Amino acid sequence: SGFRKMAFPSGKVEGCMVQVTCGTTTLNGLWLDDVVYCPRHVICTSEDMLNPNYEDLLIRKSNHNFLVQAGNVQLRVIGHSMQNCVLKLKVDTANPKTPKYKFVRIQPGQTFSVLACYNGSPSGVYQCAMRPNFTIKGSFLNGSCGSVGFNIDYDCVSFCYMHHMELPTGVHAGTDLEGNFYGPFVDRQTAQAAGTDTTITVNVLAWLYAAVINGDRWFLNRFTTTLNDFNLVAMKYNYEPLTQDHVDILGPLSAQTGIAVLDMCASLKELLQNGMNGRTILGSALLEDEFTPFDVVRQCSGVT
Amino acid sequence: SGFRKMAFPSGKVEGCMVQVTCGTTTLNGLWLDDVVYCPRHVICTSEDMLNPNYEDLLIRKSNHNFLVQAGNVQLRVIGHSMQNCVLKLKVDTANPKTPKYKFVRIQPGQTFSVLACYNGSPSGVYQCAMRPNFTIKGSFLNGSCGSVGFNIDYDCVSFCYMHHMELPTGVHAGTDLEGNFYGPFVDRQTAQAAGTDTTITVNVLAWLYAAVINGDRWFLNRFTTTLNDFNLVAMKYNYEPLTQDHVDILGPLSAQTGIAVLDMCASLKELLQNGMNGRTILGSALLEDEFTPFDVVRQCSGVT
Ligand SMILES: O=C(Cc1cccc(Cl)c1)Nn1nnc2ccccc21
Ligand SMILES: O=C(Cc1cccc(Cl)c1)Nn1nnc2ccccc21
Repeated sequence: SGFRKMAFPSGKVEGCMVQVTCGTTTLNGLWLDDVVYCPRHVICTSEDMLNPNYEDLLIRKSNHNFLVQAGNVQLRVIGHSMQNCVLKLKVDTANPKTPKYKFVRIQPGQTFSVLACYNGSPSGVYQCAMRPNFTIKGSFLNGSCGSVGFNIDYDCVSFCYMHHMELPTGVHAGTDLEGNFYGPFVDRQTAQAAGTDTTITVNVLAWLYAAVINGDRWFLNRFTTTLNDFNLVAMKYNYEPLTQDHVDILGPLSAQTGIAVLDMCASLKELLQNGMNGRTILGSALLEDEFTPFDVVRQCSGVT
Repeated sequence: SGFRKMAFPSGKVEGCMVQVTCGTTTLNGLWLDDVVYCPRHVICTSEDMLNPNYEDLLIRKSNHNFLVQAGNVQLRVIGHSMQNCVLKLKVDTANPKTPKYKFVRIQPGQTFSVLACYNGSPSGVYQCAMRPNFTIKGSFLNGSCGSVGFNIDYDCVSFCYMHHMELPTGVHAGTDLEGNFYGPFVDRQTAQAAGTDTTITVNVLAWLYAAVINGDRWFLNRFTTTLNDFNLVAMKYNYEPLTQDHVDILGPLSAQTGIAVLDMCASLKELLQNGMNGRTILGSALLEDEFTPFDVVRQCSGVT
């Protein structure tokens, strides 16, 4: 028993972290096979960041301007290209520590581990969710750009995020590994609106199921509800509408606890309308939404 | 900016995890140099667990009964000994992935990362604290015994915990790497009292400093207090007494924020006496105590 914000073991990803430098700028890169991936803003100076023409800036750069260092070894850059907001630096040596990997564009509401890095060196690992408004609430300092988010399935690392920027609002934004930003963000120093975020309803239900599995059952009531009645409450409290697809994803948790999804919804409705009354659920005094139903099943079944 | 429960990069420890089997029982072991460390209850059957005489049970076991497997390779056991509550299995092969390491007995209130494992395979990593009552609030399932807790300093892994058991109360208990239990716990299937836990005051103050560094300042008031007046409030709310040593450990955070420690205490006193009024601090609706002042400095400075 017990329920924590658990991240994936980071070893497979730590062996991929490199340092990329272009002139004055130093950030993290991801070395997979003979390609080093990093945010394209590595080629900018602070003056360029206000409104960069990346095609023009990249043209004034040659292979020898990109310093790629893997620990102590300097990698030789034999090619460079821009794919959307990432730079792809072809190097002459394949990473001997390249694990089985995939590049995936995660859906909003899904979770992933972040390996925060500085100067190509890992500092820490934490679990977070892609918010419905395509931002992430991570922990990043200057130098962290190029740190990646990933999931692990058996021995396959699915890279899903690369960190690009922190907006003046404190939100964190970045791209998939093909350089496409999640959300409406652009890699330029301009004020950017993130847009209204919502609570991931299916994730809060999954966490309520984790609470039931872990002995916290105070919030369980003698009531039930319908999807339409529940969604009226969800709309009022800026929660995502619960669909039959979400009910189906919750199936394993419903089967494990013997508590119908709509009965769990009724508990959530009373929790939204009355609050927690100063009580806690899994050590928290607020409804947690950064655990997917898969995260709960994995944590409560022991998937290695 | 941003503040998360960050764990250490786990790679160095993942390369040490092995599977130890003795008859029916399979748990995790830690392979460092030519020694595999694991909980001694690996030699027990369910009947033995009620009241085991470990010396007697270990006598009916020979080197060939301990099956140590590192991934796919079977390790050859050339020696066995019991050191307190751990079994030390001498093997004929030194772990080629042994990092620079130390065995340390952590103090209550300190934090460490846990790499949860099943069958010698890592599943996840999370940060937790050694509670003042020497229990940990982790996330463990059956098979997790032998999973370790550690801290990393530059390239040196300081192993501080090995998981042994979950008590009927849901608490998690274990030993340092010399087999000495943290707390009053014994490795036998008997009901055991954990004893009253307290909130780690110096950790809550460190987290209040993290909140100030990260823009959450609503809780800052026009008041100050003394150590004696604050400790009267701490005693009432089952908080550890704050000492001048704790004030000194908070020095870097006081210098970084320009907020005197006793001024931060006054905010904490009003927070304890009035609650949060439904508001949040760093995404939490309760006072967090599982971040040390060192954790805050590290997370807010980028120590890799
Ligand atoms: O924000 C930037 C640089 C930047 C500026 C303007 C546009 C772009 Cl694409 C990138 N770096 N980052 N990323 N996370 C950070 C956390 C703290 C301090 C700096 C941080
Ligand atoms: O508690 C035991 C076995 C045991 C029983 C009696 C005494 C001793 Cl020393 C050890 N294993 N563990 N450890 N964490 C667990 C979480 C869930 C299920 C089982 C778990």
